[PDB]
Amino acid sequence: SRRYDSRTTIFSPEGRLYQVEYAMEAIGHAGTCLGILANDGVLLAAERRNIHKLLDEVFFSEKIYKLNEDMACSVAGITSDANVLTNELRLIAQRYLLQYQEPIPCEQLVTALCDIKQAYTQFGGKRPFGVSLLYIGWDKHYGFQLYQSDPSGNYGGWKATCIGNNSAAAVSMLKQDYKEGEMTLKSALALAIKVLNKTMDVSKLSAEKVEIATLTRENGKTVIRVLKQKEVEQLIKKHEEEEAKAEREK
Amino acid sequence: TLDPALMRPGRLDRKIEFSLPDLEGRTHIFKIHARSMSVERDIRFELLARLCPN
Amino acid sequence: SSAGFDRHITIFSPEGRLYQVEYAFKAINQGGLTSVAVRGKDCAVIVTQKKVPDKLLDSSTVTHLFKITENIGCVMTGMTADSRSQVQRARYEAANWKYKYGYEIPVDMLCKRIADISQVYTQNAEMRPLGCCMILIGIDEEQGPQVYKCDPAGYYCGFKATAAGVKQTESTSFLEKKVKKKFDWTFEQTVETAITCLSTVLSIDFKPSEIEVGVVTVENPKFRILTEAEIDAHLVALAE
Amino acid sequence: SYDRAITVFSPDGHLFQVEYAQEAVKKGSTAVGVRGRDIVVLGVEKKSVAKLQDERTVRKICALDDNVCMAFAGLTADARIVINRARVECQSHRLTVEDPVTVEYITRYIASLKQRYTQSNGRRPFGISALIVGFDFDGTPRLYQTDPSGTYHAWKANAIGRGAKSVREFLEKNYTDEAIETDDLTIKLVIKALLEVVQSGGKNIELAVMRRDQSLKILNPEEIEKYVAEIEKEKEENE
Amino acid sequence: YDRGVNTFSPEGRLFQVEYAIEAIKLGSTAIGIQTSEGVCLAVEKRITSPLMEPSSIEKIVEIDAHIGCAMSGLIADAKTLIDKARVETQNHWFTYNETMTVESVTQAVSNLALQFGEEDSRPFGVALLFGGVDEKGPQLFHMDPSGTFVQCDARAIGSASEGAQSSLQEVYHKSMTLKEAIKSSLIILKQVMEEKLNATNIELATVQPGQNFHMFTKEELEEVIKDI
Amino acid sequence: TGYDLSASTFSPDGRVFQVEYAMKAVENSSTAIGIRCKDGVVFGVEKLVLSKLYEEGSNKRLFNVDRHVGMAVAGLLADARSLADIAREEASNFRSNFGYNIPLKHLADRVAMYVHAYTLYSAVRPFGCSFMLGSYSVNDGAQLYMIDPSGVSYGYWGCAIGKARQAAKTEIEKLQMKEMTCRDIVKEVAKIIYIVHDEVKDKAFELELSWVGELTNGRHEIVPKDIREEAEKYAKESLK
Amino acid sequence: NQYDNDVTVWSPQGRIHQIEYAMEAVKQGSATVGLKSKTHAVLVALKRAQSELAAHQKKILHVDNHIGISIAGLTADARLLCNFMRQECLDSRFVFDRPLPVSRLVSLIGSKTQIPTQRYGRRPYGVGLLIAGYDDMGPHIFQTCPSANYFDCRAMSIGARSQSARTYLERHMSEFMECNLNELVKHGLRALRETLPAEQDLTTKNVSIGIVGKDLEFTIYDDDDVSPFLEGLEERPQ
Amino acid sequence: ERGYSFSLTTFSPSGKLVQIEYALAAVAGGAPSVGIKAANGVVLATEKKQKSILYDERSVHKVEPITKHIGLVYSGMGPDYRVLVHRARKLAQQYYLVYQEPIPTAQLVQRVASVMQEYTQSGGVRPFGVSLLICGWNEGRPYLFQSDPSGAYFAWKATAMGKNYVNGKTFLEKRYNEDLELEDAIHTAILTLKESFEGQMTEDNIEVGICNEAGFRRLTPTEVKDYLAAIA
Repeated sequence: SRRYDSRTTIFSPEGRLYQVEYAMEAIGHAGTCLGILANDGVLLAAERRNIHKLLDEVFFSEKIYKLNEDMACSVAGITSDANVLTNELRLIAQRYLLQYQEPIPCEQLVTALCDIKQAYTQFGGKRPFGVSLLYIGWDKHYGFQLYQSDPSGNYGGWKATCIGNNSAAAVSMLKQDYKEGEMTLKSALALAIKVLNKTMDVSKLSAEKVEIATLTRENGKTVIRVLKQKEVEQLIKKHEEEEAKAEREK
Repeated sequence: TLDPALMRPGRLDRKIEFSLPDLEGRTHIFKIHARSMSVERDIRFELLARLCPN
Repeated sequence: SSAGFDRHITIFSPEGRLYQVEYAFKAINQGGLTSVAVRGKDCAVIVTQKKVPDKLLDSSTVTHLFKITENIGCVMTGMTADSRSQVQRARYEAANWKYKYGYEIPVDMLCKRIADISQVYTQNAEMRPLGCCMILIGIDEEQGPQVYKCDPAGYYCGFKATAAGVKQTESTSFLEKKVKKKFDWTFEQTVETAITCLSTVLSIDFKPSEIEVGVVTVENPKFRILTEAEIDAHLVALAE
Repeated sequence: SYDRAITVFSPDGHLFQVEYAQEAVKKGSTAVGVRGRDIVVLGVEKKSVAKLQDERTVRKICALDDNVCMAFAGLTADARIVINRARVECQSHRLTVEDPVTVEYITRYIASLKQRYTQSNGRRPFGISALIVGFDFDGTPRLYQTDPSGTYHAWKANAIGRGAKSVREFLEKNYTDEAIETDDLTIKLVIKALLEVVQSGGKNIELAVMRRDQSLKILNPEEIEKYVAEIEKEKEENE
Repeated sequence: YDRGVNTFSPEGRLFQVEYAIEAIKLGSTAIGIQTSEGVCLAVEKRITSPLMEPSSIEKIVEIDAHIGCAMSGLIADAKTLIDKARVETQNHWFTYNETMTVESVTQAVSNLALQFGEEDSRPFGVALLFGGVDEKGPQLFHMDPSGTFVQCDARAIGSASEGAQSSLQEVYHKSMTLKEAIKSSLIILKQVMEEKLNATNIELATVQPGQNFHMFTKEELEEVIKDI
Repeated sequence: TGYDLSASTFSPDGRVFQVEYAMKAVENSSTAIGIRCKDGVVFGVEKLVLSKLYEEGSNKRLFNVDRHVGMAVAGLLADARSLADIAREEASNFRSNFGYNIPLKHLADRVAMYVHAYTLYSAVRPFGCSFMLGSYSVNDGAQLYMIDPSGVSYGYWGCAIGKARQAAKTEIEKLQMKEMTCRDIVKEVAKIIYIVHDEVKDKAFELELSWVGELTNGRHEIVPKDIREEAEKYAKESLK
Repeated sequence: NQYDNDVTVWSPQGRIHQIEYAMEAVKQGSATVGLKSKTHAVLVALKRAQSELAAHQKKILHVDNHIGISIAGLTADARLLCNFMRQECLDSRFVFDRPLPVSRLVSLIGSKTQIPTQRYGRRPYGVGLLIAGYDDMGPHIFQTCPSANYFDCRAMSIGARSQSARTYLERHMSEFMECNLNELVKHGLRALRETLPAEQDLTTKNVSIGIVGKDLEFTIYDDDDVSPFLEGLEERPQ
Repeated sequence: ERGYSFSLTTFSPSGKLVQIEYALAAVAGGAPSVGIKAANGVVLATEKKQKSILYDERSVHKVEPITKHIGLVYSGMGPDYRVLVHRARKLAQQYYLVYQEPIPTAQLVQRVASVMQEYTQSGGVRPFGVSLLICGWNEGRPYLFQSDPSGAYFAWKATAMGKNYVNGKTFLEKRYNEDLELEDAIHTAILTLKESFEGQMTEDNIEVGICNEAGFRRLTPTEVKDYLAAIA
């Protein structure tokens, strides 16, 4: 009757949360996303968690979801929970355009979602979401932006953030190595290939285990580029060459 | 720690327990443990015992 | 083992099972009754005894042989209060097939509608799963007779000759030995095996007053409950 | 449809959820605020900025209208609901009555929001504690506060967050009207109080004033260094 | 440690309503006296900090024009009851052109003292003292979170509850005067409080048959203390 | 234990204890019998008086549902007055939609479904009542029915509800049923109430008799009790 | 002990304990006595006060011109059933233009209290009544209980130590037909004084009387008009 | 019901969901099944047994069609399978009433898994105990997808489910190539189903449905008797 209720609403007797803490301490396992910007352009490096020899990849966009003509996202968490939010967040951006005939700015898209994620923690005793995702995009007020989302409903503006807990060493690398207004689309891409080489345990960084989506502002089109195969491979051959060249002083 | 063989009539017969003071037995003890020390002659002891239920 | 409340409500176990539904399968056996269904080449027999403990009790308001529609009959085992609730559902959705669709409901399609409802009671955790069984008969156009069995888990399948109740593993073991030897099955061949299976398993050799026969025929598709006289007529006829 | 009481009584005569909610305010960054007779001031501590990241989204002082200013503690998601609730009400008050909203009216709106929110069924109570600062008509600068239980007062100097009682003690031996006479003296006083709690390395303090005539202005980080230097200079004269 | 919230004790009483009465005892004290010249009313503010402005804290709240109040217990749970008690007098006056009597106000308040549940929450945590003048003269009533409405001649509630009633029955009679009842009450107050009696810790409000608008501020309050 | 709190859970062997608990609640109540002769039904209720404790004629358990339908409730008395409102309300809507009188076979079914519906959910509990339904009609004869707290309802000639259940129907079956006028049955009822329940626990007890049949033209009413009073005069003739 | 918490849960002994706990709440109230005659339905109650200066809590309360009740439980459930009770009398007054018989009023009450004693999450009404009415077949005395059992009695008493009041009415039940009003009332207050300790009694400050009769509308007397009734008494012997 | 609606699936202190992992345990102990996608069509093969000689095989069907070109099998439990079949039947109709065009196979699986996920978060219910294999030959290219009780979709070339699925997984990893024909796919599908089968493999012990580009087609037992000659 009432003795089957798990009581996800009550605070801890410690005086903090108890159930939302479980999802945020879960979310660091199995998934590694990041994104960088310092100049015109912003990228999203992903990581294929399991690449088995009997899959199809007929969609050509596995983790990256183009949710708008100007924005996209990178989700890491429960896959089934991802399809719930991304179908909802895509519909949030579209009713804005119906009302104003103007493309949705990126902050008030994020605050639209995070208020939905919060309200399912307080009332109802509903299971909270197990999703932390990222945001890229371009607007008419600031331009190229990055955002972090939490299962609590808390967000923030960033420039080199990540998701997965294996990337704690990467953020230390990014505090060690980051530039202020010197992104090219060679500088940031070679830096991202450098990060996933060390942080992921993939030996020699097989090009089918990673995935990179970029965004540039072309004329007025804001082209969302998803690069396919060989440019990744020659990038790794470029990165291994720059590793082999620099180790000659050792 | 109660022996029924002690409460056999011939050893122990009467039950006398002690309970907590209501108000005044407390205030009396305050009047006991203040007269030996230097206190102000313009202070009361009822208010202190009201702050101490048990 | 038991995790959470898997002994109490319909959720899963760590072994990938659940327990309330398989408790309900042996909630039939508190009824203390065994019913046999046999399908022949042009008929379908239902046979079920009854126990009359009191002389101060009628011989009319007892028999589990119910009539769903004019061409479909059934038999109920398990407890009785859950059985008649199951029958009113079957009577109700048979009539809605007429009003919506126009023609008479097949005996196969009715078992889907019943097993869907029993599914939901398994499914939502705050209600009881209704432990009682279900056996139907009936004649289909260009398909002959059919025999089905709904279950409180929510599945059904067709059969050729299948009993339910308390004694199955002796009753089904006898029916397998009867069927696989590939004999003939006409009408009275089908009725006599439905008696002698229930006769040999229960080991009674009774008086014609306990059992009831609910045969349906190709030549007469009306569901028909046999008279006690003609029940005695078949019993002495197979007797040599 | 959710019918389950969450907040019930205790055998000694207390609650449970409200005392658990005020712990979340105790585990938060500190924010103080004083007032004066012409201009007000409020600041916040414990920035803990990653120094490579964006910070226009990490702002924790906002405004409900052209008079009313905010400063909260506790968690952050529950604060955002309260703020966007309060912006609607002070806008709809302006719709019917053609005044600016008085600062006393909006604090009754927040406190009555939060009380019926601990009263009802199925609802986790809020975990914030706001400082509401604004100077009404006839030039009356004042500041109120909230509580997760839903009570509210009027203070002359508040402190909340991780370690307010030390700050409340530091403001307790600071009962001078002369510090609320000069404007820059009041601001360095807040910086003197905030440096008494946080380590305050010139990049962890965000103060903001309001001169009862204009919308709030975040001071420049040069001015934070300018005020900390004269605070160090005036404190170095202890000999 | 989680039984039902709506459950009789095996002895016969209730569980959570019993706990609600206990939550009053940690509240600020309050004293009211009914006198044929008028109903007086007293309370203690219990200021916690000098930084806290005192007059933002109140316990006496007017109701219509001639009915006061006195809360003790939780603050914000009383503000629900006060706002409803104000409205239901106005529904009475704008449907009957007469003032709702003091007894009949408390009936309307005490209806939802025990209307909590799952369909159609928890019991309130405040005791009240309604006092005023109606056509039956000056009146004074008392209620509780059990919804047990009652009339008292001079009730004292709050933390000092038992000691206040005992000292009050010591000196009270039927033929009191108003100034006598005022100065008697604060003598009880400064015996049971812990700070000194000044113009910032207590407040009064007296309603008379003629001066129905109960009105008491400081600089008369300081006159009362210095004459006693 | 652990499984006997809700009506939604089963036992590990497959029964429901909340129905089992409510059955023995009715068993700890006073005795009420019902018997039909060849042209009517006679009701009899042993009714206890403690010392005075009421009038003579309070809280009778011989309810009167329809113009031709009686009640013989026993068990928890407050729930019995609920079923009397439900059974009354059911017969009225039969009169409204249709417009001949309610048959007794339906009124047993329509009520027992509402009893059965309270044995599924964890929200409500099972009723703690059991009762008799007695009618008479010139097209259908007399019928006598019997509902338990589970919902199992069917026909009897003589039944008995209360503490004296097996002890009372021991000697009901000693009589005849077809060769009896109900006026003879009236004094035959009164001896059985007088035979059972020796006044060791309870000194004072009443005897309320109700009587529907051919002589009352199908209308159900109480016997003329103070009139002619031949039951108790004949009942106390059994001192040895 | 685990099955003594909810109303829905039965017992392995067969008795719901939440009803039995509500019976004990009725015994915590004060005592009151209702009796009748051929023409009158006098009930007499016993007030209690909380302190020496507070007023006594009222017991008898008016319902209609020919029906009045007493009270023996909680006060919220008192007014909750009272407001239901006032509502039902005026509806029959508005529709049929006749006063309700008392017998069919109380069956509405026993139906009303049944539902919160079966569904989950509800408490029973912890209160007992003594209804005294008058209609076209005479006066009536009805007592109730939280177990939704109403009783057509001729004289009962409920509350605290009501047993000694019942023993008085057993050995005087014959006298209650041939008595008019004065010896009808002063029979009844002799029943309450056996529910008292031997150092205090009825002081015209802790006693109310409600009479309803043939040509007499239901009237409550208290504190001024009890002194004409409190005469011709005696002290209790030792 | 009353208004409880509380989700009986919450996160572990480790950070995993407990009931979904238990629901996957029921799927792994079900009837084996295999599905192969082979560049001109997709072949579904389940494995149907009968505990007696008394059951009937013309009654319960495992390979079940959806539109005219979309088939569907399962590997978990039985009564829960028929629920989401009737759900998916109606779910393909609102596509065809609106768009007047047969629903693409990728579009069903987005909708079916959305039904199944949203079913687990809501209160009072357990998850399903069924995994699916959906196929179809839409717009030239054929397709083969797999769902699960969590509500996650995949896109296999050739997978297996039910009992001993890892053994069938390694077998297809050596048997399947870049491309075959449809008939070769049927021959290796019976080969991998004959891995964990029992001795009698008649026309009744297996049950096979294909998807041509001409459409969905379910195989009658006559051809399956004829095709099982020199099987595997």
